[PDB]
Amino acid sequence: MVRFLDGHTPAYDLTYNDVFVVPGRSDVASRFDVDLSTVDGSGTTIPVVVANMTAVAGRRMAETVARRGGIVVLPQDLPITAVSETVDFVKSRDLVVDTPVTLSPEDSVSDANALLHKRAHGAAVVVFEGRPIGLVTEANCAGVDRFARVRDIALSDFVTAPVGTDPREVFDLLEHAPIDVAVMTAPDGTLAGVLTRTGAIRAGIYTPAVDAKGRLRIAAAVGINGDVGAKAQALAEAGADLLVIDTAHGHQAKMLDAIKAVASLDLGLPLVAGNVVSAEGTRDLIEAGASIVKVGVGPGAMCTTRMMTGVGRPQFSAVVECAAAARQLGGHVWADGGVRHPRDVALALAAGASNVMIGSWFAGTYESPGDLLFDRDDRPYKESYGMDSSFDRARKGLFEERMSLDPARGGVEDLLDHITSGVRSTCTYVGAANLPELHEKVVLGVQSAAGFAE
Amino acid sequence: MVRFLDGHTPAYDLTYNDVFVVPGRSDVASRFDVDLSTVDGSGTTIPVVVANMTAVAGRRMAETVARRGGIVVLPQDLPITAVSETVDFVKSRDLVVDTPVTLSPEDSVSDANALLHKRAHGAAVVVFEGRPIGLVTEANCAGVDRFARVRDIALSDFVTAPVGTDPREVFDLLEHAPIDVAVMTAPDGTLAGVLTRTGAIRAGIYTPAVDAKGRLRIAAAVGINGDVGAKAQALAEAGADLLVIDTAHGHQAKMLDAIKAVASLDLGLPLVAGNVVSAEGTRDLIEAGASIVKVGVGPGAMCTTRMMTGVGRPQFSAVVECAAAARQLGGHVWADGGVRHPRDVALALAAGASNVMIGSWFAGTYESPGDLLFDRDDRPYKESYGMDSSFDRARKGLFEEGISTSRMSLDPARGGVEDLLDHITSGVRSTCTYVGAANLPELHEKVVLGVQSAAGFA
Amino acid sequence: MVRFLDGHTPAYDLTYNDVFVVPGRSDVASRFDVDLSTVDGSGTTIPVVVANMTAVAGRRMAETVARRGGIVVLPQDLPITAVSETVDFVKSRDLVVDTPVTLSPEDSVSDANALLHKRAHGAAVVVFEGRPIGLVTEANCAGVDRFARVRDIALSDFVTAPVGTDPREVFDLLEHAPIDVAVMTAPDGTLAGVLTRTGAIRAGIYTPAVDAKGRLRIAAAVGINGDVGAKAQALAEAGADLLVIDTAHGHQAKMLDAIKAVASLDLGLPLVAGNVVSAEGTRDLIEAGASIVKVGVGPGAMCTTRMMTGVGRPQFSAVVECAAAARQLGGHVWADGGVRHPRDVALALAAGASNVMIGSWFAGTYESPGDLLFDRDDRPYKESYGMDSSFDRARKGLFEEGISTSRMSLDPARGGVEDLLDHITSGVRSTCTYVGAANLPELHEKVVLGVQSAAGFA
Amino acid sequence: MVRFLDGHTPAYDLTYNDVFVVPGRSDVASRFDVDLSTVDGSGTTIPVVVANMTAVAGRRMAETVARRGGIVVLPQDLPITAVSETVDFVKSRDLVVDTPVTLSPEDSVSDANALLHKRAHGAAVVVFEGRPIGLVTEANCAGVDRFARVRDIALSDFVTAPVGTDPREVFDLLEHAPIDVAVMTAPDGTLAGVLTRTGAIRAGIYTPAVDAKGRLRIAAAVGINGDVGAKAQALAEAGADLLVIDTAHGHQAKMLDAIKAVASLDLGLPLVAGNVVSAEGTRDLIEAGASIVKVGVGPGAMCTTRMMTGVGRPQFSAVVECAAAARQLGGHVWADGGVRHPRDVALALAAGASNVMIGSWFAGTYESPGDLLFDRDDRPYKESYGMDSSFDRARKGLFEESTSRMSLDPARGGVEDLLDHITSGVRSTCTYVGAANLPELHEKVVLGVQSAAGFA
Repeated sequence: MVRFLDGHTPAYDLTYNDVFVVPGRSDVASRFDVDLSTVDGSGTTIPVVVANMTAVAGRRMAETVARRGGIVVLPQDLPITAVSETVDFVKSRDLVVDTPVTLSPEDSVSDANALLHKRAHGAAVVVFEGRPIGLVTEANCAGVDRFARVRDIALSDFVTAPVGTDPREVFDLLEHAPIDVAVMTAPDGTLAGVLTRTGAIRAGIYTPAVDAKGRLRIAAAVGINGDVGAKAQALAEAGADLLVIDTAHGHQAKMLDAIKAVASLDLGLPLVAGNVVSAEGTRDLIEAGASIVKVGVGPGAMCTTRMMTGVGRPQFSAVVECAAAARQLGGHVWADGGVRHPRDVALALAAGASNVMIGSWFAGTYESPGDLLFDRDDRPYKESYGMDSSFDRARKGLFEERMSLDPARGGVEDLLDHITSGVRSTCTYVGAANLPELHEKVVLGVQSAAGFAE
Repeated sequence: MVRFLDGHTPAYDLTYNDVFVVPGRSDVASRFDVDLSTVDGSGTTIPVVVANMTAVAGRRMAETVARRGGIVVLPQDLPITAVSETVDFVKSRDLVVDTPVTLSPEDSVSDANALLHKRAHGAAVVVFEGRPIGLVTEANCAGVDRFARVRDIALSDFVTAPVGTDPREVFDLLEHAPIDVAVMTAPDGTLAGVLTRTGAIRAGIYTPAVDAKGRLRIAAAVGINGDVGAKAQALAEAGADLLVIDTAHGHQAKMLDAIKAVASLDLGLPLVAGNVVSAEGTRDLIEAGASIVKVGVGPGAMCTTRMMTGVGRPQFSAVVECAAAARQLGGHVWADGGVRHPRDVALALAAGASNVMIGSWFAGTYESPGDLLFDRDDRPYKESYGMDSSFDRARKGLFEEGISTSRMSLDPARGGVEDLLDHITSGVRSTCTYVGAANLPELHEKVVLGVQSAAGFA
Repeated sequence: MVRFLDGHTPAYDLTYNDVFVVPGRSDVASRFDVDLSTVDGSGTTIPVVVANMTAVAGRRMAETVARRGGIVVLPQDLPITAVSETVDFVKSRDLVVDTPVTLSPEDSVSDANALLHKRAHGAAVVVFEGRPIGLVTEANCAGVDRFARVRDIALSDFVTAPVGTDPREVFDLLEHAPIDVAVMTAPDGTLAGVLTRTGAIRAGIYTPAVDAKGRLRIAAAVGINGDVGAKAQALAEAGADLLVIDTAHGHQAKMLDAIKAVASLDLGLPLVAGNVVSAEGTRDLIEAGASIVKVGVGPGAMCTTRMMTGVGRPQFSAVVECAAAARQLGGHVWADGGVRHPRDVALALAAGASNVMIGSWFAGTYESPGDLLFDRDDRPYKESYGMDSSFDRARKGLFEEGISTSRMSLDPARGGVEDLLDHITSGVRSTCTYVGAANLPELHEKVVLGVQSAAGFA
Repeated sequence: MVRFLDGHTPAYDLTYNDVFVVPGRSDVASRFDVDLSTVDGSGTTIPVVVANMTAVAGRRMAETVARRGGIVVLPQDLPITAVSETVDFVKSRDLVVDTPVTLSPEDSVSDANALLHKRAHGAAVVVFEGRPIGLVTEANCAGVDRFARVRDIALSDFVTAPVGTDPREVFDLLEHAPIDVAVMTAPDGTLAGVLTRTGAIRAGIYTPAVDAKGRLRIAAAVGINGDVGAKAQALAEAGADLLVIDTAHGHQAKMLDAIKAVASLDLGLPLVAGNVVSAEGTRDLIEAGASIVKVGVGPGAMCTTRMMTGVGRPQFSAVVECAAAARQLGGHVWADGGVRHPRDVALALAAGASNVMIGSWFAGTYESPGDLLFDRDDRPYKESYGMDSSFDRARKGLFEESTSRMSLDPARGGVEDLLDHITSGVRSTCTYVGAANLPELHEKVVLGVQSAAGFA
């Protein structure tokens, strides 16, 4: 249970704006003494899960996050081929070493210039017969004509070390380097991947998320429509480390049948069920065989679900209630309320959630599926696309209803530094050495609306 | 009664911003499985009533809304002759087939271009001796001089089907057509009306609201001044399906007298009374013979009524209370608190209101009485006019707000009222699937609500 | 006592934004059936008192308001000679007939054009040997040189009737007239004053506030510094109908002594005391001999007093508590919290105040002391000026807020204070019809209130 | 305990926006009759302590505030040499007479024009071999070339009176003077300092804060990192009148050890401890040997600490709780929530705090360490700078959040002007509750709670 200050007993449900964490006595020295590992069987070393939105979760996303301890859920109704290709792709990559943008000398500049923003490295590797011949920057593509081959503008001067080199060392070697990128080579000199000054420090801090075999973890999603038993079967055998059943209203007959369908197959994987804000719904979903319940519906007062239907629940209260009902049944809770700030993640955890799912916040990064554009003011933003009877399509569609990028820190690895830094500080304030202790030792209070006045 | 979460028991009354609906267990598959019919004796198949405001309710409003299942109340103190003409007109139209704008070749272009925005069809039908000779678009009237006859610019190429044709086919016939309008023809080849691709699907979903004789329903309103019995008599005998007695302050002797006056005549029509926010006022009006009580007074905290007198009530609590009082007396409540969002409609129904009266929200549509203008930014808006004894009027006008006529912005993408009704009914339908209700009574029985603070709006 | 809805019992004090009035059953036909008269011994026929601020209360203010039923308090520490001149000026004017701006033909245009906006009539009367020779409008001062004599531009065509003429006829005679002013003539043909079409209806509605002799009422203020008893005596013998002892903090030893000082003289006048928000202060002030207690301190959350000291009380709760303490001791309460809306006056009366003091709101009118200027956008505004050892003067000025004189915006449509009074009494009149009261005592007795949350303001 | 109106018992904790002070019966004539002295052993005659921020607290600051009765805490990890030089500098100055900007005839104009805004006097004193030869105004630096010697533009016409002259007289002499500055001369004619028309009135009002030796008081801060005993000893021996141990999270093991370390040395100075919002934390710090407890954490709802971690407490409710625990143990509480308004100081005192620490509010003043710049609109603002292991700088800095600037009020730009604004309000608060002093303010105060609707 979560403690509230004596006397604080609202006649209303609480949002993240309604509450505050009171610091207690703390024996925790520094943030680095905090274990952010999750016990929910997701195998994540940080309480961060990326949403099954098409705009957020691509190949590059799943890779980058898992390396740093998180996990990414792949969108439902995605072609099974594309899925299996992505799983094998990610599960095959290096734990400490990233995957740079590769360029053949035959490619154009417009290809080179557009591919540079697809990773946070700030440089592209030109590859010949599987060996690095040099690097490409935005500075190099500046004045060059769009259709010129990249062989002309390539800068062949860069730093190199063998794969498996001690990261502490790799940072010192990159110190005076004009480019922040270090190209990592296999024993035979072929390209392993790259590493940066900060990207090196990450390995020292973030523990990667791996499966039984030591491959980076990844997850995928499925709707309640069509054959649920079939899709879950296909997705599981494609190497998925976790499954997610997702729908708008998670407490409904079709969902309960769907969980039963997947539970019967006994795939031996953690199973996550759709969205509910109530304890009743949390029990009904776990009883149908879900291991983990994801919670949010209409969490914001002015959000589109709420303004349309009047339906929803304040997120703090919703997570607090559902997480408690889950612990009784020996299960866990995911917070699916949209999170734009680190305190959203910290509070979600303090309320008893084991993990927090992050949405379109992450669409504003290099690693998201969309292409990077620029507005009239030349500010960066990423843009993507959300794409059987002709008459029915119009009939169903009758009732049926980009994000800015931070120029300073544009990589998702930076957003995670921001998130984990805050959550680590939260733990030091309450005196917890980890997420289970956070839920135990946390003390909260209620504040009024008056504090938000100006 | 409506349930609230355990422990939520506020020291204040609640507005629509204070509450939220909590999803329960639901066996309802999709929105299409929900029955939006109302039991209050209004006969609407969707919980929407259009207000008796002069700006919103016209012939074109009454026709269009009733076809999709709502109903429109005509303004009070409207000329009795003018009423009957509107009544006979609406009752005479087609259930599945709309009414396009008609044009004789003798008419000017400036007339045709001003008539085009009076309906959502995007096309006008040119009629000769009661037969279609072609269509007119805004594209045709673009460069032609204002005073040219429309015979010159007419495009005689269009789509046609006999009246009574199965709508599913009609959608297919319009599939690749450059114009979204299909002209429907009578047995003798005369013009029945039109249908559009989207307009076809509506008939598939929305059930029209009809009377005993199978004619579209329409309603009218009456003031408490003068002879209420006579006005009510006349309107009733003019073909009105429902009556509305309307005044600012619904709880007062003159209103109770007005209702009895209408009730004694026993016109056998549903009777609705003026406006009240309390259980006492709701009982008093039903005892006077009102069938249905309309509720809102000064609903908004910053609205003109509240800022003027300090008087009003938060609408959710008002609806809850008044609706519970009506059920005991075996009667119903219409929510007249202004609705700008679907969730306003959803919550009113969840609070126990049988039907929801929709206000100036519908003034921003093609089908409303006003002419469509354009501002300095070339954004569309509709504008109408709110137009007495011997200079005594000046004495009375001194305390009167003296508010001149106003205009409302129009949504360019979806500018027809039928689009707004898609928006409204969609949300209400999702509300029901969220609570697990298959219909409006079930929404009221099974709904669970909770209270949130103001901090969530920060 | 004030009734609240069952269950509304907040853990906090209330502002006017916290509450709403619930309409009850009402037998009151129209607004005109409401008696706005006050029982506190002020003698006002409307619940409005104009503040003793230098920007607001001048000769023209005192005249215009008293005519329409209010009373104006003259600033404290005003020279006693100047006071007596103003009192005699006001008590000497006509009850039904206003006082026009007067012009001698010798006067310049710059004087004439600047004098025109000092009254709401929109025209000035040109006087020769005490007889009207014509009128001057703003249209007349347009092209004429600033220094030309006004004899050149005068329009000698206007409407005239004898003083004492029935107002109803005067409106009919002015019906088609190009100028809204009718010149009233004495028996000897000399100028008595003027009247307008609207100014005529006011007399039909507003009951003037008069003393025993039938003279318009007026009041004055006095500070707590120096000799209080002496200052009060002077003011009383100068013809002041009411006295006001005024200070920032009304609850302190020095304020109690001042009241004892004025009460001991037994001048037989209603006595008003400075400002407190508490029951305790309201007793102490009445016990010290105050007839009426004025209440507000730091009403606004963000106002300068609140932001400087952290001190104050939410006005609704302050008036309710203080009015309760006043009644028990057989006295009345003035609401001194700043009012920008009709509802502020209404909610104040409902809370139990006998009269409501209106502040700088009225400074934005023609009839206020300031000169009328215009900004870069040519929008009208009024501006006024707030004008012992220098070492101590510098010493006292050190902690002083040191706020220079301020100006207020003017509503172009209705700019005369009489128009603000129409706005206010209209709202207060409607509040009464909603609650079912025929008058202010009944308002306080029969009113029902409720509490609302902050969420409604989102 | 503090009284709240009957019926006010919120289900939530309160910020300053939540509460109001109710006026009681008052025997207090005028504001001047109110005694703002503090009993906490700080030795301040006004309840104002300047925060230990690098942007706020300089030499000039420590001097100006102590003279008017407050005290300034010097930043931690400041070089011990610089500290003693600053301490010896401040403790050496004059009680009634300020320290003007001094100029040698050899200094350039670009130096003089930049040196003029470092003090609020509006004039610089040109000094020759320790004697005044004249003054420099902004009007003098207008047309002169930046590199021309200042000997050329000097105005030798000014007002002079002996040091020790009665301030009222000094005010009259300055009455018709074109310059508001009066140069005060020592017995030998050398420059003692200056005094202005308003600065004179201040001496009549504000009582200076001094130590046993009659020297202006000053304080310093220390972190919990490294050797705490060592730093504290040196700072004490450097002439520091009061010590403050400061950290983000005040309730933790490392802090308790740090306080015990400084308490064991028995330096006989008032001791202040880092930041906590709870009664438990207030006791644990006092029990560890802290004399005074500083309280605030994440006081604002939208402030970075709260938006980052979700941690904090509404300040009013926090101070009330902590001060209650401190009074029981015979100790005191400082209000460390950042204050932008006089009402913040008054209410903090109403809550039982003996002193109120003022933050970056005072960085926007002439006397703060930064240089005074001007923006595109030519509006004044002050700007300063917040400047071991090579691998750790990258590792530790990963989780770490640059120097900031504050706008300056053109009307009132000196901190003494801010002190007039602040003490004016706090004084009225006391006259409103009827208290003649801060102990009486806490005793006699009545409060109430308001809703958010009032801010609409």
